[PDB]
Amino acid sequence: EQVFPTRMTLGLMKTKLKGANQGYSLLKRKSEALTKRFRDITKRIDDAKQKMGRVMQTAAFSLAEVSYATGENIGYQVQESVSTARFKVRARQENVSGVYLSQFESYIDPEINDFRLTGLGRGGQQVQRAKEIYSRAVETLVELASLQTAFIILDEVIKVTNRRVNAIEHVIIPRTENTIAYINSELDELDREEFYRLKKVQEKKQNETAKLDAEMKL
Amino acid sequence: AEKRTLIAVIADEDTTTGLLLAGIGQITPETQEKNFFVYQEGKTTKEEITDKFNHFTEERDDIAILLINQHIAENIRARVDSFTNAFPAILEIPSKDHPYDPEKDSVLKRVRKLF
Amino acid sequence: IVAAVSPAGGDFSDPVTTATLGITQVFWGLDKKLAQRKHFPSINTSVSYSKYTNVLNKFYDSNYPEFPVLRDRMKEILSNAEELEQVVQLVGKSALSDSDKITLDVATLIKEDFLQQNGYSTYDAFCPIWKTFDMMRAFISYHDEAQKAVANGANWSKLADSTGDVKHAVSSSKFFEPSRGEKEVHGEFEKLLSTMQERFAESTD
Repeated sequence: EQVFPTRMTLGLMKTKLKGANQGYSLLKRKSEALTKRFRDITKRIDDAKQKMGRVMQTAAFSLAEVSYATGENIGYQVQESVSTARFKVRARQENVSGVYLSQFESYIDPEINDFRLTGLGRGGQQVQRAKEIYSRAVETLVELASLQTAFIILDEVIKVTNRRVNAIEHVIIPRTENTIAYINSELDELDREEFYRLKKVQEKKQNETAKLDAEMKL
Repeated sequence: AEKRTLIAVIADEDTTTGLLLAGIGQITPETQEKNFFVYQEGKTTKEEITDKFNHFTEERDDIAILLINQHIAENIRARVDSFTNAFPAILEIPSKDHPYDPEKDSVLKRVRKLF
Repeated sequence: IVAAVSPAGGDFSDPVTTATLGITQVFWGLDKKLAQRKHFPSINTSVSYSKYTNVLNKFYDSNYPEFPVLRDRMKEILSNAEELEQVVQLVGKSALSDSDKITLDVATLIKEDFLQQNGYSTYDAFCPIWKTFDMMRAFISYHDEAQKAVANGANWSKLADSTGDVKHAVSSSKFFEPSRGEKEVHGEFEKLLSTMQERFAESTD
């Protein structure tokens, strides 16, 4: 079902059909290989979402009860004092199934977080208490985003592969099969005419020899 | 990209102070830009949230992860839903003064289909 | 006798080829692709044969007792190449192991610097038998050394950079003109092989 050829290129279409079938067979399983991890990470993210939504509030409460033990504002000094970063991130690579995945590594740098904000004499110790709670919470929160990134990438890849498999299955194989059938019919069409020509020649020859021999009897 | 190092925060002070206390942020004097846009309840409008979201996502290559309160995202909820890219790793952080619901997430919206 | 047939379209369906294939002892088929890329001489190693490969070992062993096993190794490497070709094209080279990319990049090296030859030059117009044997041994040794290096544990992506010039030397091995003699090429090949072995030994650290 294309621009119909009629030559002896039947073998070419046959090889193309094997190639398409092989590609379909391989991709139909490469899809499921990634679908497994998609199913896994979906639950891994969903279950932990609410757990984190609650533990973060727990840590926020832990610091809130600390913020007024010294009986004074801490935020105004905090938002200016912070000038060094420790809980930054790094791009970690992990080809799960031959697919790139830039994951996040919690680049923890526990040597400094904010300089000269303790020891004033009323609240230095108190802030040192709930701070590590956030130090742990942020590291825990890094992994949720690390999983969301993989979720999005995996969704994209599975979508494209499944789309390609459907296209190949539905609008490639039948076209080639129709082409093969057409060429197969054409070959027999030519064979019939060749046979008929030879038959006519044989008829002429036998009639001529019958005439000659029936004449030579006398 | 390896520039995905800095962390973005658009949240109330009660959380921002503690986050900076943990050492996540700093001051960037090269632009005099903090790693966050502080939030004031009943004093900050919604256009500021959208502008800072766009600035952090499509104008700053430094941000790798963005933390935004549920109520703040509510002001740009449509903007957050419309934008879906892997680079910024947008995350609707739980918000202080509000018991966060782990079901308002724009990211989780796609999780809510095809279980 | 050395006949010659003209493929009238299909190089296997014409009755002349069918008749000849039943009585001939050797066959050197023609492939359109190596011609289209202008790859000379263009003969198809997938469909061709030489039934005399058995009776020749009596001469080989008295002359070059290693030639047959080297031929078998080369043939199997080449075959594995095209066997992986379909999967690597339909999916893309992103999940291949480190011992397989070696096979790919050695098959390409062989296909480009061993089976490629131009008779319109002076260095390579009539390659003798000893030169061919030496080149063949060198290629097999290089492949085995790369496989060993990955087996002992090393990412080939960087091992290729570390080795480097030993990949170029073999690719230039096809320039030792026979006019130099017969021993003055054998010495060069010996030193090349020794240098390759030492380079692979020292690059694992």
